[PDB]
Amino acid sequence: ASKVKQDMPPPGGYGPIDYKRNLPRRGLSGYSMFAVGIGTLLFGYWSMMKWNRERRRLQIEDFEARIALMP
Amino acid sequence: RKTQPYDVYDQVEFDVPIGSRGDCYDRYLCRVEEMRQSLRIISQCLNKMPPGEI
Repeated sequence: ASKVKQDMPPPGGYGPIDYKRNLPRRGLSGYSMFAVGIGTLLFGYWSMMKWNRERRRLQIEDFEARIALMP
Repeated sequence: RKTQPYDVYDQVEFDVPIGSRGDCYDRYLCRVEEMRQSLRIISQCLNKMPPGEI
């Protein structure tokens, strides 16, 4: 003869439940990304310039060794 | 559920997603938003469960 016991919601109420779309912005601006890309390209160009000039000098040296040995 | 409610659907609140182009993408967006609205309805049903016989 005890009290009625049934599955029921708790005293007061259940906590609020989220349902709305949540997609944060989470990114840099286009200007920053373009600037970083162009800077990387320029740095690579200058490094390649130095290395290619050094390689040209090395090729000239090897060709001169061949010229010395040819006769 | 809004125009001809049957059980207790007149006692819950939700929105109806509407598309504007009539293509697959709009129907996909409608179904995602319907999942969100049914989460809303489930919350309301959880809060308002009454006692009594079944």
